Amino acid sequence: MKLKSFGVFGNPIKHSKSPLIHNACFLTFQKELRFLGHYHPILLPLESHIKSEFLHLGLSGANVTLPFKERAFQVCDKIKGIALECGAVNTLVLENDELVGYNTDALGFYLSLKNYQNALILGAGGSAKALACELKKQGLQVSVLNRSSRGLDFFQRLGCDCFMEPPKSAFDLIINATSASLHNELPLNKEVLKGYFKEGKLAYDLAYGFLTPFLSLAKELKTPFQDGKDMLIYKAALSFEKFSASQIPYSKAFEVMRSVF
Repeated sequence: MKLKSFGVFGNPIKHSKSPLIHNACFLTFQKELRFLGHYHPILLPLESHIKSEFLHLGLSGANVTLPFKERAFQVCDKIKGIALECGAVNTLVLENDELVGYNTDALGFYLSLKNYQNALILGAGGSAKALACELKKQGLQVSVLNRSSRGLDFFQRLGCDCFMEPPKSAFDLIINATSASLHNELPLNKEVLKGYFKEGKLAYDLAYGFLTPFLSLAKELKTPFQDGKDMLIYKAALSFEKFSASQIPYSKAFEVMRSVF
């Protein structure tokens, strides 16, 4: 088996459980792949350029996590798949010496859902963009709460409703797509957030594997609550499908990944 190197670009990166689940998949499928992949965390300085680093490191593929998703989009040579409607890339693959961007966040989040008719997304990053693109495609009504007018343009061409002031409205899915959990705080004032949770079907946090303040409040109020661990596994599985050049379907990497984690 000839080797191929992969990684995940992140800042911070240490929390990621991607190396674990991609590597279990590389070890399991080397025989079918006919090459051994090895996967490594990469803390990337803000001032770095993703394609340079990808090229400089000689990777065959990578994941991208915060705060680099929208930037990864700008520096691919090609963009393929639903990533074209996200303005964001979480997945890179070298194909005929082009750097190719995919986005598996959208689909990963969607498969992770255990009948929601409308959605409040908090935040404006690459994750929020993919999720709004996804839940629109599926015919939920989507509102987005942001701090700024950054990335409104994009949510508006999607036909989301955009807000800086928390809307006075019930939502089935309240989604935390801000980086607030990373900093260990709520993304919204507690009372405002209490209002939504009382009237909501699900509080969902993209952060995985600890009881975030957003999740903890939901839990206190008896609102159903889910973190991102399921989304992690689906999006990784779909990422591994692409790293395998679509030889291994995502349902098979999914099985290996869920199990290990």
